[PDB]
Amino acid sequence: FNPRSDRFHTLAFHHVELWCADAASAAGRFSFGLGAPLAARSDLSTGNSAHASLLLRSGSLSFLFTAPYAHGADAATAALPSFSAAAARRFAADHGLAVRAVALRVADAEDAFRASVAAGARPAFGPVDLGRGFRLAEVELYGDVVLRYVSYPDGAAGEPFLPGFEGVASPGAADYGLSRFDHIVGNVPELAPAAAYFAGFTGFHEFAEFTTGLNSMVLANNSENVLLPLNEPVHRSQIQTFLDHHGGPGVQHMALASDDVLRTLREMQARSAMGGFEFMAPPTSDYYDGVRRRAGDVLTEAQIKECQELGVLVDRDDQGVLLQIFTKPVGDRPTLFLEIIQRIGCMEYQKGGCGGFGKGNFSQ
Amino acid sequence: FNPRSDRFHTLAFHHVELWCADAASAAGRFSFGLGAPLAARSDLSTGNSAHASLLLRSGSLSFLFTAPYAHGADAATAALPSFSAAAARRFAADHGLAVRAVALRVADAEDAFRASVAAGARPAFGPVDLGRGFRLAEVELYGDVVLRYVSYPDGAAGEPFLPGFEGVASPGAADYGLSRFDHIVGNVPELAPAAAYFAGFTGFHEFAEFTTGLNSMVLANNSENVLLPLNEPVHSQIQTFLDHHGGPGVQHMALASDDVLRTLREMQARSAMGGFEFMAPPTSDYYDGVRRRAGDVLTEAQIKECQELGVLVDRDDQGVLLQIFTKPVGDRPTLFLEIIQRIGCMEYQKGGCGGFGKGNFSQ
Ligand SMILES: Cc1cccc(C)c1-n1c(=O)c2cc(C(=O)C3=C(O)CCCC3=O)ccc2n(C)c1=O
Ligand SMILES: Cc1cccc(C)c1-n1c(=O)c2cc(C(=O)C3=C(O)CCCC3=O)ccc2n(C)c1=O
Ligand SMILES: [Co+2]
Ligand SMILES: [Co+2]
Repeated sequence: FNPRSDRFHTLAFHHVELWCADAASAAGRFSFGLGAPLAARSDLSTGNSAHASLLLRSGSLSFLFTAPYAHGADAATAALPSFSAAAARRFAADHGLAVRAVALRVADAEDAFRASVAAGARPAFGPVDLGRGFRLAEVELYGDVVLRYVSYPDGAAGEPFLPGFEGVASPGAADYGLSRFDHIVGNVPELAPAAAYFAGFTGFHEFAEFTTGLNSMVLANNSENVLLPLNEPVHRSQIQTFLDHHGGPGVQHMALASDDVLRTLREMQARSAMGGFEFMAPPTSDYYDGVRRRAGDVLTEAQIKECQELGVLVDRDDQGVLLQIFTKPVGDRPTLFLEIIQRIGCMEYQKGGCGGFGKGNFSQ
Repeated sequence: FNPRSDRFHTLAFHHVELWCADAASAAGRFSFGLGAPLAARSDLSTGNSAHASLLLRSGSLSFLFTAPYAHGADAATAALPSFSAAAARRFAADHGLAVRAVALRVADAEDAFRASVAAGARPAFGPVDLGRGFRLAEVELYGDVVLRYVSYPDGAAGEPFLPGFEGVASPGAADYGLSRFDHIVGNVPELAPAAAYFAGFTGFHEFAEFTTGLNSMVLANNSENVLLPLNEPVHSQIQTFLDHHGGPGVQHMALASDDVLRTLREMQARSAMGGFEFMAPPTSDYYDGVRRRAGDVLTEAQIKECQELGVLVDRDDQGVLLQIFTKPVGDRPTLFLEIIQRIGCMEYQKGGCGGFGKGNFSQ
């Protein structure tokens, strides 16, 4: 059942912004670890004396890393009008490396902002004109994470990012096959008030529910190409550990999709030792006898063999299979981690959520 | 002239520690950018809930990256007893990614501390025993940068780093040939008072002085294997550092390799995908000058490779310096790196062989 109850036209994921201690360090390591070359910048070298922002890109995946300058800063040169230097300094201290903004492209950032706050959204940054048709607004998502709306005409899709961001070419830099954001998951202490608030102001509909040490709900836009789950603890748990160390609600993981995840993972795992991302240790060997039974009709024996070699997990639902693997936490604290995935099947384009989210795997 | 006036036995550089709000990002990028595999850690996984510390090593070169935990942090579990979460949070807000500690191995950290403050050093952390014979002490160097003394018996050497740190094996991880710290440079608004204070409490002796716009003074220990220069601006690149850093601090660290061109080939191969960028190569007429000045030391092939990589060549009395500088290593136009090789002065190699690049201010 899809009621298509979006209160505003929600087109797709646009970017994720991490407010960093040092944007050069975080973007540099993520570039190497993910195979996502630098694609745009706004900083002192482009006339922005308020914040340093670096935009990494792989396929349609856009990661924005932003840090505040401390001295000589003219707040009027910020390419992101919502930026506040003291808020970013506090944010990095409160959390370590952490997602500040989940950004969706909407038909009209002002219309989405107005509809959101009328339906209970706590305003974060009222809509502004970024220039030549670009609009931006923010509302509170959970904790100190904001849901950012950006809008611009389709004819502007050739531009690097947002006004004020200069493009950066990547001639001698190829990617590792990461193609798109699939889902972004938040942890909250109480799912029911947080889901009621968030689904309430967006009109996003329940896509999936898993109850089980967590209770989870997946919220989706009309087309279900925007997937934004929320988790709560039950009652020591993985969700509570996050909340304690993080200091509040926050983004727990971002799932990044590839059309060939085994090839992507071989490249990422070659980088782990020297400063890329380490991955969770592979399951016991009997896990993959299970994979042969549950998915041996759609995965070849060789593919399952590669899955075992690289440690990837396999789950399946009705007519779809999910390959997934998780990184260890990507900052200092046991909080944020990444999920790298491939979805197989549900070609009806591919229907969102094909293969589910890995519920079958929590018996590791 | 070397008066060998050290107030305490100063053995060698031991490590440099950067304070950060995010150690994992900085140590991650430095690891593949410089080719320094992770070699030790102290954090939640080792029983330390106060700070997360990552130790990168390449040869004798050791970089420590430390960030405070924010919630449920028990300061009493810190592996670094001088660590203070409140001071580290202030440090990151004030400076961004920046050097906090320049650490020297001394014969006895307690004696080095006592003799220093007796000679005017502003104390920063009184000497403490870390166990297994390790002692640690800190005095103020300039601004918020401390000079850290560490001492331990030579039968300890095989310990990963300091007590409380757990080794990281990094299975088949390879370095890019960086082998040791050559010198570490601080910027200050006024050279004469800063040097009077610093040379005063250490007994380090003046090794060289230069005028560019900057005035500089190199201080050295007795053996001259520890080189700690200071710059002031001329009333500028130095003032831009002070403005954006918020005060005095470490401007650059020079990292030596026994084969800098091979090292730089590996570092520059990492630039496009998140490694460090380097200052652009000088124009071809500069390298005609290198041929005139250094054709008795470098081959034509080396000079052509220097040009390809952008490395600068300078020379003093019977020594040659090969050096190249990175762009700033973080967001702010503050800290940067110098990658070098020294050629000649084999009498081991005499410290400071070939100078610091005073010639290279014309290119
Ligand atoms: C990575 C890790 C570290 C330490 C402890 C644990 C449980 C895990 N961990 C996961 O966090 C995990 C998450 C999902 C999944 O991504 C999904 C949530 O289950 C709720 C719905 C939406 C979201 O997409 C699936 C499988 C998982 N598995 C199997 C796993 O082991
Ligand atoms: C890298 C960069 C960026 C923007 C502006 C400039 C001047 C530079 N820059 C340097 O900072 C630089 C520093 C030294 C040198 O390392 C040395 C100082 O000259 C004083 C003595 C101790 C110290 O070790 C030598 C050559 C240099 N050159 C050639 C150079 O261009
Ligand atoms: Co997931
Ligand atoms: Co130098």
